[PDB]
Amino acid sequence: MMPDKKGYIIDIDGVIGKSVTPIPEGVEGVKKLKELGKKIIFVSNNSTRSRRILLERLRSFGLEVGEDEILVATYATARFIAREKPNAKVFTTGEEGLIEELRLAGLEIVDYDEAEYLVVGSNRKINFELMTKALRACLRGIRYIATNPDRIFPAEDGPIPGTGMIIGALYWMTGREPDVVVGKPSEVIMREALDILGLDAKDVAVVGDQIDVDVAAGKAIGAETVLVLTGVTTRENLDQMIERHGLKPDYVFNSLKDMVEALE
Amino acid sequence: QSMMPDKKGYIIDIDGVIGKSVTPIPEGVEGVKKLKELGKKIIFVSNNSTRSRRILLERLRSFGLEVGEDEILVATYATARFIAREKPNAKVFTTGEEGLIEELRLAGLEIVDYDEAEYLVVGSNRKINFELMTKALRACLRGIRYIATNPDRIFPAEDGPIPGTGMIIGALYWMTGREPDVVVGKPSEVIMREALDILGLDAKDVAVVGDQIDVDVAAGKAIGAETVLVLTGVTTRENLDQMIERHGLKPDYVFNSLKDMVEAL
Ligand SMILES: [Cl-]
Ligand SMILES: [Cl-]
Ligand SMILES: [Cl-]
Ligand SMILES: [Cl-]
Ligand SMILES: [Cl-]
Ligand SMILES: [Cl-]
Ligand SMILES: [Cl-]
Ligand SMILES: [Cl-]
Ligand SMILES: [Mg+2]
Ligand SMILES: [Mg+2]
Repeated sequence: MMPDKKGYIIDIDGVIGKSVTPIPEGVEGVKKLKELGKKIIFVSNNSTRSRRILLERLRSFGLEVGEDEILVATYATARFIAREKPNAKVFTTGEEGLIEELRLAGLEIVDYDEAEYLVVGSNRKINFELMTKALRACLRGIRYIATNPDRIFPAEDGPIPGTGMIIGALYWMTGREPDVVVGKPSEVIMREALDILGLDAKDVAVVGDQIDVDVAAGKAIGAETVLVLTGVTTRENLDQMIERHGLKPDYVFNSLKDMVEALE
Repeated sequence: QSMMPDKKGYIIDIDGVIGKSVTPIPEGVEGVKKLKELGKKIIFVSNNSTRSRRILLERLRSFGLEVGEDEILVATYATARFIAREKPNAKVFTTGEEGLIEELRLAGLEIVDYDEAEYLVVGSNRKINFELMTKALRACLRGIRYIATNPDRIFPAEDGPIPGTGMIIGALYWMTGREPDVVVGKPSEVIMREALDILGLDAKDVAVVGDQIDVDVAAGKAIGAETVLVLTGVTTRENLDQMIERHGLKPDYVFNSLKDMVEAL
C-alpha cells in the first residue's frame, strides 16, 4: 500500500527545512507533490512567527506557496479568537510574531485585568511579572487559549522549553488547563487544515518528523500518517521513539522525496 | 476551645503573624515577647526561598525582637543543610536567588552548571528567565536528585497573588514528568521535623501557629501537633469559613493574633 491521497498536511520543521535552511530532499518532495496536482497545506506549531514570515521562508527554499497553503499556530490562534469574538481584548504571554497576527485579525492587545482572552504563546523574554499577569488572568476565569502544547522544543544544542512550560506552570498554580489548544496534535489546527483543504481525513495524509506531534495529530483526525526521518526521528532512534510515544506511523520514509517516489 | 493549653514549644510562621514583608505586626511582635517571658521554646519557621537566615534574623531584630540563630528555620537554610547532610560538599545547580545561593555556599555546597550538578535545587526567582529555565529543564532531564525549597503555588503578596516556587515545580513537572524528590518547606514534614529536632520536643508538646490553613495548619497536622490559626494575615474573620472550606482543614484554635493566643493561656 502507498500513501496516495488527494491532499497532504505537511509539517515544516524537520521535513522541508530546519530553521532557515532547506532540507534538500524535503523541498524536492514538495515540488514533485505539487507537480502531481496534489493539494498541500503546510501546518506549523510555531508560536513566535507570523504567516508572512513563514511564507517568505518557504519561498526562500525555492517553493511556490500561497497564503492559503500555510496554517501556522500564530495565525490560527488569532483567527480562532476573531471568529468567536471580533475585536476581542487579549492579554498574551507571547512574542512579536504572535502579536502581529493578533493585531492583523482585528484583536486588541491589553493587560490581564482588561482582557477577555488569555493567550499563551512561548516567549524567549518570558519573566516573573508576565507570569504574574498570566496567573491573575487565569484566576479571573477568562477564556484561555494556547498557541501550541509542545513541552520541549528540540533544538541543536539540546532541549529547550516549549509553550508547554507556561501551560504547565499555570496548570500547577491554578488547576486550569487551556480551554483551547490550537497547535498539533490538537484537533483544532488539524480540522481547520481539513477545512482549508476541503477534504475529509480519509483523503489526506499527515506528514511529519515527530511521532508525539505529527503522527498523533494524524491519529486524532483519522488520517493516514507518514513519518519522515529528516528531523527529530532518525533510523537510530525510531524504535525507541515508537516505544516512548506509544504510536506507530502508517508509513516511514527517509525523506519526503522517498514518500513521493513511492507513489509511482 | 476558647482557652489555649500550655505547650512547651511553638513553631511560629513569620509572614502574616509577626510581620508582613518588612513591616511588623505589633500584636504578633508583642505575642512573641510574652511567650519568651513565659519561658516557652520558640522557633520561627519560614518558607521564604529567597532570603538568607542572616537577612531574616536582621528583619526580626528590626521588629525589636531578641532572637538567636537557632530560633529561625528558613527554607533556604533548611534546604542547604538537608543537602549537605546527605552529601557534604555536593555540587548543585539552582534556579534560586542570591539568598538561597548564600545558604547553599554557607553549607559548603558547590554551585555548578546543570551538566556537572549532583542536585537540582528549585527555589523561586524574581529574575527567572528562559535561559535559567532551559538550564533547569536540562538538569531535570538528567534525572539527578531534585530538591525544592518550598511547594507554594501562589504567594499571597500584599498587592495581589504572585507565583510561588511552585510555578517552577509546575513547569518542570509538565515538561519532564518529574516532581521534586524532596520538598523541604511547609507543609512538608521535612522542615517541620527539623524544627521539632531543634526544639528538642515531641509534637505532642508543640503548637504550630500560622495564617494559612493550607500551609501552617496542614504543616501541624502532618506532624501531629496542635494547630493555631491567627487572623493577622491571609485568613480573616470574614473569610475564615471560606478558607476552611477551600483548604479542607480545620485548625484546633483560632485567635485574632498571636497576642490573643498568649493571653488565652
Ligand atoms: Cl522560527
Ligand atoms: Cl515552523
Ligand atoms: Cl513549489
Ligand atoms: Cl513551542
Ligand atoms: Cl521577603
Ligand atoms: Cl519570611
Ligand atoms: Cl538574602
Ligand atoms: Cl514562594
Ligand atoms: Mg517538525
Ligand atoms: Mg504566613
